Amino acid sequence: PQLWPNPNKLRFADLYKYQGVEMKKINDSIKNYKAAKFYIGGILGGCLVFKFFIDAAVDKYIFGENGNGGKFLEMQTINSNYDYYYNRQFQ
Amino acid sequence: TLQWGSLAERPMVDRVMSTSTWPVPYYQRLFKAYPIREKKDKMSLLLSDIDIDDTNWYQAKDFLRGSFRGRQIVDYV
Amino acid sequence: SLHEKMQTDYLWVKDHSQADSWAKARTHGYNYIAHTVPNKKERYEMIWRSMGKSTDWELEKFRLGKKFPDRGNKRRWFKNLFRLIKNPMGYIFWKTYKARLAKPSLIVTSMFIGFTLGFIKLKAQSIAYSKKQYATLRAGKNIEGSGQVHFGYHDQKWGMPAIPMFQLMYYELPGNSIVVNPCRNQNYRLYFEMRKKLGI
Amino acid sequence: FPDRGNKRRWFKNLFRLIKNPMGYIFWKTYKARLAKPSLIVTSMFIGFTLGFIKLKAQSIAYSKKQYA
Amino acid sequence: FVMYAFAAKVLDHLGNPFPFSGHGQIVAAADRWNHWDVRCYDNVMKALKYIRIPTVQNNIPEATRWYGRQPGHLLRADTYWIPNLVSQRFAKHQPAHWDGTQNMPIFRLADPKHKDSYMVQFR
Amino acid sequence: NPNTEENTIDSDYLAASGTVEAEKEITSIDDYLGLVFAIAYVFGVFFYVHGWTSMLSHAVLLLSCYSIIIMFLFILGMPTLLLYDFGIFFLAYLKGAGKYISSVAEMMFDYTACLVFYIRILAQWIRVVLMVVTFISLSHYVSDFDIT
Amino acid sequence: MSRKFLLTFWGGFFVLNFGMATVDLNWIMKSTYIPWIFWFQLMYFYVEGKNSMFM
Amino acid sequence: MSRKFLLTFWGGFFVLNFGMATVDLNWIMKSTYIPWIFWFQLMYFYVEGKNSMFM
Amino acid sequence: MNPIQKAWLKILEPVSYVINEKMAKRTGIIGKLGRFFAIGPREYGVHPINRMFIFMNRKYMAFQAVALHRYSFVKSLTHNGFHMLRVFRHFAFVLPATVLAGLGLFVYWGDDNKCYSPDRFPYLKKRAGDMALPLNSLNQ
Amino acid sequence: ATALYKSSALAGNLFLYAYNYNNFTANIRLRTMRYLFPVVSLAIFGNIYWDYRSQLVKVNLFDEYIQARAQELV
Amino acid sequence: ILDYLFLLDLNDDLTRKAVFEQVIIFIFIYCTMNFLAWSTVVELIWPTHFFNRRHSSSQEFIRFRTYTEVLLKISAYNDFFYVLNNYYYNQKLILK
Amino acid sequence: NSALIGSENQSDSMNELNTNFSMTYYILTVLPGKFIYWIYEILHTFFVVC
Amino acid sequence: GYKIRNKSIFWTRAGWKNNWHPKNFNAPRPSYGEFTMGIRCRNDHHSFLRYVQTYRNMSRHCKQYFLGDKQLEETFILGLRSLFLVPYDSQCLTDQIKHGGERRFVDQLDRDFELISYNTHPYQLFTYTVRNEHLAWKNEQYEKIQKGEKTFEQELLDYLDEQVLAEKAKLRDGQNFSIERMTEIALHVFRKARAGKVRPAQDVRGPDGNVNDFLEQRRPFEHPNPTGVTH
Ligand SMILES: CCCCCCCCCCCCCCCCCC(=O)OC[C@H](COP(=O)([O-])OCC(O)COP(=O)([O-])OC[C@@H](COC(=O)CCCCCCCCCCCCCCCCC)OC(=O)CCCCCCCCCCCCCCCCC)OC(=O)CCCCCCCCCCCCCCCCC
Ligand SMILES: CCCCCCCCCCCCCCCCCC(=O)OC[C@H](COP(=O)([O-])OCC(O)COP(=O)([O-])OC[C@@H](COC(=O)CCCCCCCCCCCCCCCCC)OC(=O)CCCCCCCCCCCCCCCCC)OC(=O)CCCCCCCCCCCCCCCCC
Ligand SMILES: CCCCCCCCCCCCCCCCCC(=O)OC[C@H](COP(=O)([O-])OCC(O)COP(=O)([O-])OC[C@@H](COC(=O)CCCCCCCCCCCCCCCCC)OC(=O)CCCCCCCCCCCCCCCCC)OC(=O)CCCCCCCCCCCCCCCCC
Ligand SMILES: CCCCCCCCCCCCCCCCCC(=O)OC[C@H](COP(=O)([O-])OCC(O)COP(=O)([O-])OC[C@@H](COC(=O)CCCCCCCCCCCCCCCCC)OC(=O)CCCCCCCCCCCCCCCCC)OC(=O)CCCCCCCCCCCCCCCCC
Ligand SMILES: CCCCCCCCCCCCCCCCCC(=O)OC[C@H](COP(=O)([O-])OCC(O)COP(=O)([O-])OC[C@@H](COC(=O)CCCCCCCCCCCCCCCCC)OC(=O)CCCCCCCCCCCCCCCCC)OC(=O)CCCCCCCCCCCCCCCCC
Ligand SMILES: COC1=C(OC)C(=O)C(C/C=C(\C)CC/C=C(\C)CC/C=C(\C)CC/C=C(\C)CC/C=C(\C)CC/C=C(/C)CC/C=C(\C)CCC=C(C)C)=C(C)C1=O
Repeated sequence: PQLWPNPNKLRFADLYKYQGVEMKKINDSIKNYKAAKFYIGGILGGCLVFKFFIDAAVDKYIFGENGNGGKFLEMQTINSNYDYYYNRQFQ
Repeated sequence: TLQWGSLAERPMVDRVMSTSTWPVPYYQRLFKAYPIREKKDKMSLLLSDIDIDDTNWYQAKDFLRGSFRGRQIVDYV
Repeated sequence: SLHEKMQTDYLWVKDHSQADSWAKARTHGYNYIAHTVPNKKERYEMIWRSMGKSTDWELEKFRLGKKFPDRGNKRRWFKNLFRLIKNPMGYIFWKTYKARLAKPSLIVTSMFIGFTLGFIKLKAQSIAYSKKQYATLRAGKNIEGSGQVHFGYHDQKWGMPAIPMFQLMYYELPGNSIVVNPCRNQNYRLYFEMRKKLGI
Repeated sequence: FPDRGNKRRWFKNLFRLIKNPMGYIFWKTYKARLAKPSLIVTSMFIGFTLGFIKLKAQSIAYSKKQYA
Repeated sequence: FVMYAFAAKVLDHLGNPFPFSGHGQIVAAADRWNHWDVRCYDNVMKALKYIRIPTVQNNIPEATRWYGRQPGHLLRADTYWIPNLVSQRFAKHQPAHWDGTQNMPIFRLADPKHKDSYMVQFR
Repeated sequence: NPNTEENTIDSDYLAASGTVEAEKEITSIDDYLGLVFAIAYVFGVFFYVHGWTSMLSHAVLLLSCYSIIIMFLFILGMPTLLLYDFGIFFLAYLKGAGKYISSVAEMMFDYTACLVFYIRILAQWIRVVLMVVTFISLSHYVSDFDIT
Repeated sequence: MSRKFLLTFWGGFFVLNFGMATVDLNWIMKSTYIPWIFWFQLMYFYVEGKNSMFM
Repeated sequence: MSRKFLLTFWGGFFVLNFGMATVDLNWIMKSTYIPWIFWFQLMYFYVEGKNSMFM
Repeated sequence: MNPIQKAWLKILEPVSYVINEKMAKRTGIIGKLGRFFAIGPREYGVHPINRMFIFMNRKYMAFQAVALHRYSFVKSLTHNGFHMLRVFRHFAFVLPATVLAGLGLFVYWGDDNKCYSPDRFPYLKKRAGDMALPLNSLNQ
Repeated sequence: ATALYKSSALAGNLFLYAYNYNNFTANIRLRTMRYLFPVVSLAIFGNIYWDYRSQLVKVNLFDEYIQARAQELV
Repeated sequence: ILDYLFLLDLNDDLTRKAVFEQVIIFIFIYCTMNFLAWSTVVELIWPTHFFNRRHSSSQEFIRFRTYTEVLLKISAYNDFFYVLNNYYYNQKLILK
Repeated sequence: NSALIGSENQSDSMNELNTNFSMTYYILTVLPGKFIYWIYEILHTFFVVC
Repeated sequence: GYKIRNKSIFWTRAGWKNNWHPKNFNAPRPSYGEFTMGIRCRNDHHSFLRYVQTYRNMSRHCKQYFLGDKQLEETFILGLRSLFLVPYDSQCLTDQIKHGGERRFVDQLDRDFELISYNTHPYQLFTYTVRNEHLAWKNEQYEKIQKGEKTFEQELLDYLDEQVLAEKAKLRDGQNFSIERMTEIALHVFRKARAGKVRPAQDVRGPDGNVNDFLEQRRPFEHPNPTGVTH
């Protein structure tokens, strides 16, 4: 009733252990952070496994089958034959 | 009226004081402050104009069973 | 309640000055007067009444006594600036509540937003053109005057009219679409051939 | 139905302003002019307004210099 | 007051407090790796290094103007023009076989007079 | 306060007036309510509803250009799924009972019934062309109006 | 109302700030003429004209 | 109050008119900065500051 | 009050004793200065940015629940569960796909995050001191 | 800087899920997010690491060529 | 290892279509637009519910108790309500 | 230009390296001092002219 | 107080207060066998048994989390019936609904059970919260009774029984101690008791017109700077 904390008439130790409604919200958020350890950990674990498949795919994309170059060297366009020779004459 | 004054002094015409104190703060309160979402010991106001129903006799037994004479009334009824 | 005092102080500020603790310096209301309100004359009458009650209706005492300004209004512009910086959306929201009770139509609201953003878009183009003139300056061309509204014998370009007709025919140049030719990637063929020559 | 009494109200006020602008301006600003600011403020209004018009005239003249 | 002092420490580097107004100012050390990934571009060197002196015939050097007209490459992909947003859905991406050059115009060109870029506003 | 703030008043009654039309029995309001939002940025250009999207891209009418295609594809599929719902009898739902014993003859009459089924839809897009052509004609006259 | 003179200063300070900063302001005003005429003449009836005309 | 939309149009029309007419509006803004600072910092007390400062 | 404020207290515990006990009440100016820089519960110490996130997180999440909670397009094909005539069943998975695409709103923000920026023209301007260059600078 | 931002933005999504774990996990109206959030995250991670890995490979191919070709010219 | 992972590439997407970088812009806008529309629809059912549940009752009809009104009456009564019931019972049913 | 919003005066010290040899924390040390002297110039003026 | 003045408030194109069959253009029409080749309809005669099985599931699946609380099972049953008796007692002619009210309500209740099967229905969470708040207060009374202490509720019952004797000991001219008098005696005790408690301000305005919030601190200014924590 009258022992309720007052921000003016407050002790240092009491403010350090206040634990008001603000902290009560945070403790509820922390309960979710902890419960998500396996869900988040499973994602990172898959990123670590997916990492090794990407390494081999990059080399497959850059070097190709026999180290002579893969699809990284391929470039395609939607220009017609007239559009290409128009751009050359434009140059 | 539709001619109340300049735009800067528009928030002046809103205050209506219940006392003879001068000067008067101009600000007119819009809402009631509700900083803490506290569970009100107050009972819900939905229980306002509900006609008699089954919940009336079920609660009567619960309150009657709290007395010796009420336990007799309920069992016999 | 329990956490009411600790919380209420956490949400809002109080006025720390004790300007009104001093009695004689208290203002009667003649410092900041409302001039246009319909109760203008009723306010002046209460000021006159307060000046008379303070002197037992012998206003010669007030003439000889010292007149003070309203010390309570000191540093008020700064205090509003600090609240605007602390929470500008909350300061704007509550300062515009009474004005936002009257909500114009969807058409008017869309015009405010459209014209306001269209004005900012042209300002952004004007900044980019100022950088073009600086590069032109550094490249060896001195510039008399400024802007692109050529007074002389030159072609102007005013800016895309912000109407659907021109917004369907024209669109601004996206710099991210100007690219290095992919033929650059064909120089990597040298690397694959060297790796095989060196036995890698 | 609309308020057909407000029809052509903009045109009518425009013609009254042309007929007697000083009378139209005087009465439309009477209640506002009841609260008169200080001599300093009134002077600042006039000074800044006339100074802005004076610079506008010089910019018009500089345009004739650029045309020449 | 504390945040006013902290902002003073930052503004010694940031300069202008308003956004979209200017840039910060940081003096950095000079090393061989300054602009190391753009040494291949020539226009970047001229803009950074050379402050050219304007002449009586007040014009940009003809050589600089001529190089500037050699059109750059602009992507065909365009969802901002509704005709291309529809047409490019039925377009067939065919392989562009390298002919041994570094200037193959397999896309459109960044020139106002190009037949596939005339809708773009160059200002 | 939903009774003093005109912003929530306009939006609340507007939405109630939109959802109450489910009694018109078009289809699930939970399905086609999203298409209404897209169709609003097609015809809302007349009222500048696309204004808040001017900084979101280099094309102010981007969302309106996509919505018109969305509006066309999903309206083009509404008749197709309706026939899938009728089943193999779908031709009887349109034309009814045949008249001749020749299946080849009815085959031609049934094709016309299926084309008409779609022409009732595709033919209504010519109305949209009239709205645009008339909208362009006005922008051309105003943009070229005299100013000196 | 208590700081009209002060707010008037800072109001014009930023106007001059924007004007002193915006060197191509004439190019912006001219670029805004067409949409200003187009949108106001198109939306007039649905905002104001309806209150004295057809519907 | 019955023509806020219409008067808003004509107001911005004459603003654009003056802005489209005034090609060196930037020169006018910069030439107004000094008198804006001088007269407001000099007359602040006699207009506004007197109500909260000194007298 | 939050843990970061409590951490400041243990570090500023002796400083609070000097300001609040000695300076805040000694006399004259040393009092006004100590009572102005007092240490305790923060007046108006709320963080609007934290709250702004909490509000927009909650409002955007209520939209995810609506957009993601739709009747299946696959189940409506058999005409045996809850759906005989659904002429707009092919719109069932548009909003869900639109919400899942929102997870890349910030991952792919701006042009630099959608491609290899050094192969784009705006990168040259940033390395040239945010300076305008001819459009063909990437080729020369 | 690009790879670090996209990594911090992906981490922001994991915080949004953690901060809202009870809703995504127990409310069936958010099941589609619970089911497909990790699929989208892996594809995002793949794009980040793919780009970083490809960039790293090209840098090494470039460094080893200028050194080999420089000796041949000497 | 398969070629399907090539879709993760954005460094060289300009070699195939250069379309992804532009389409997601619309998708981000489409989500934002729906977020404003749907959030308004689903949220703005509370004014109707708040009003009808407090003003739609009439004396010429019976107002029937809902689930919530049942739990609140039986399992959420305060002390004064408990006192008032027993206060009436002891005085009239027992002490007359 | 460090006090202007969206300045277009790119030639007025905007694209140049502009350092000084004054006290740092400019807005906390130097800029107030210029305003302090300003208040002195005007207070000494008012008291004199009045 | 205030009554709706518009006499046509409950008028619809279908009739007065019609919320069962709103008027729409595509109205129901009959079907004739001799002329009907095929039909696609979802209506059936399975709603009656689905209404029965739905009640049994919602009841049995919610009782999983009542922990054998018999008083809660009976209270929940009364609330569950109130949800199923809506079509039987509503003003709406549920038998004349457009396309079958029976199928409509059943499908609506099924969506509720889906949430109940996952223990995510708001009525479930509302029930757990309401019950825990009740048992905490009943345990506080039990702990005070086992200690021989008197509960706050008994102090009033005893304080009210004596106040009645004092009133009827002087009410000798008349002898009809109405329920109205008994009531205003208790309220006078509740207001006095409630005011004694340190409760948060519920009414907007106190005895004066001013609001009773922490924000209603106007001039004059008399509060100094805030003080720090004490060591
Ligand atoms: C005898 C005339 C002396 C004139 C001196 C020269 C000018 C003033 C210099 C000092 C500056 C302060 C001024 C304060 C008085 C204000 C007077 C005033 O403004 O008139 C208000 C007055 C009506 O307004 P009011 O609100 O009712 O007045 C009450 C006050 O507002 C408030 O009411 P109050 O009752 O509360 O105050 C009473 C009044 C009583 O005043 C007196 O009794 C006068 C005392 C004797 C004279 C002392 C000054 C002598 C100066 C000579 C030495 C100058 C050296 C300069 C260099 C060399 C010069 C050769 O003021 C005081 O009490 C003074 C106390 C000072 C407190 C000091 C505390 C410590 C502060 C430390 C920091 C100071 C920083 C200040 C910043 C710089 C100041 C601008 O107008 C008239 O009186 C009309 C008749 C004219 C009066 C005679 C002329 C006096 C000068 C006024 C200007 C006349 C202009 C005429 C044209 C009018 C427009 C077209
Ligand atoms: C089975 C039936 C069908 C089912 C329908 C279901 C409908 C569901 C409704 C759900 C409602 C959603 C609830 C949330 C709404 C909150 C957002 C809002 O805008 O409220 C404004 C809210 C309510 O506005 P209001 O003042 O009460 O006025 C409402 C009515 O106008 C009433 O006032 P009035 O009577 O004075 O208006 C007269 C009207 C008079 O209009 C007419 O008489 C004829 C109009 C013909 C228009 C001609 C179009 C020509 C197009 C030419 C196109 C050429 C270029 C095309 C280029 C394409 C590419 C080639 O003229 C107007 O002013 C119309 C208002 C503008 C509407 C724009 C959209 C029009 C298309 C409608 C699509 C739906 C069609 C349904 C079919 C109905 C068939 C009967 O007011 C506010 O300012 C507060 C919010 C402001 C936020 C602004 C931000 C806007 C953008 C974001 C909004 C949120 C996301 C997008 C939502 C979609 C918005 C378009
Ligand atoms: C086969 C070949 C065919 C060739 C010919 C083709 C021609 C087709 C003809 C068919 C088109 C007409 C259809 C009949 C319409 C019937 C509708 C009706 O019942 O009346 C509605 C309309 C309703 O007005 P109201 O109800 O009496 O009251 C109006 C309100 O109170 C509002 O008044 P307020 O006081 O409240 O102020 C607001 C007012 C005024 O607000 C303003 O401030 C606008 C002022 C505009 C004029 C000034 C512009 C500024 C530049 C000049 C400066 C002047 C002032 C300077 C002052 C001095 C400066 C120091 O706003 C208005 O604009 C009112 C206009 C009337 C409403 C119509 C909807 C307009 C929306 C679009 C607005 C943008 C267009 C503006 C057009 C001009 C309108 C006057 O009455 C009419 O105006 C009828 C006009 C029809 C006249 C037909 C005469 C014969 C035509 C044929 C002659 C030969 C032509 C040859 C042409 C050759 C090729 C070029
Ligand atoms: C025997 C004893 C002496 C008897 C003298 C006889 C007096 C006869 C009075 C005759 C009255 C004439 C009635 C007809 C005029 C009424 C209309 C009017 O405009 O009055 C203002 C009238 C009343 O304004 P208010 O708001 O009631 O304020 C009244 C007072 O200002 C009060 O305002 P406050 O209460 O707020 O007091 C604050 C005060 C505070 O002032 C102070 O505290 C001290 C002032 C120190 C001044 C220091 C000057 C430093 C100069 C440095 C410059 C250096 C550069 C030099 C260049 C040299 C180049 C090498 O500051 C001011 O008020 C500024 C007022 C401006 C006054 C300008 C004249 C100053 C000197 C006049 C000397 C006259 C001899 C008096 C000798 C008394 C000696 C004890 O304003 C209006 O509302 C009417 C419309 C005005 C429209 C604006 C345009 C008007 C201009 C045309 C007017 C007509 C033609 C010219 C007439 C003369 C005008 C100055
Ligand atoms: C570039 C191409 C552009 C074209 C785009 C078109 C795309 C269309 C997409 C639409 C969706 C298509 C997917 C179909 C799903 C089918 C699923 C399914 O199988 O369920 C069965 C389902 C039937 O089930 P039900 O109707 O619910 O109930 C059946 C009764 O219970 C049954 O009662 P019942 O037992 O009494 O009936 C007896 C029997 C009677 O059957 C007969 O009539 C008998 C026929 C004669 C058989 C030969 C007899 C030979 C006798 C030999 C005798 C030998 C004697 C030997 C003696 C022995 C000597 C020892 O009836 C049946 O059982 C058969 C009914 C099912 C037939 C399904 C036919 C589907 C053909 C589709 C082929 C193409 C699919 C391509 C998909 C591509 C996707 C990428 O099939 C359907 O419902 C068909 C509906 C499809 C309508 C789609 C219409 C869409 C518009 C298409 C054209 C639009 C043109 C305008 C274009 C405008 C631009 C947009
Ligand atoms: C998953 O489903 C989804 C939601 O959940 C329902 C959503 O809410 C939402 C909505 C999302 C939002 C409302 C969030 C929007 C956030 C936006 C727009 C950006 C927010 C930006 C800020 C708050 C400014 C941050 C500024 C910075 C980080 C710059 C300075 C650096 C700072 C402050 C950190 C220092 C950097 C580091 C790497 C060190 C990190 C330090 C720590 C981790 C210490 C932590 C300490 C403690 C005590 C926890 C979406 C879109 C969604 O998809």
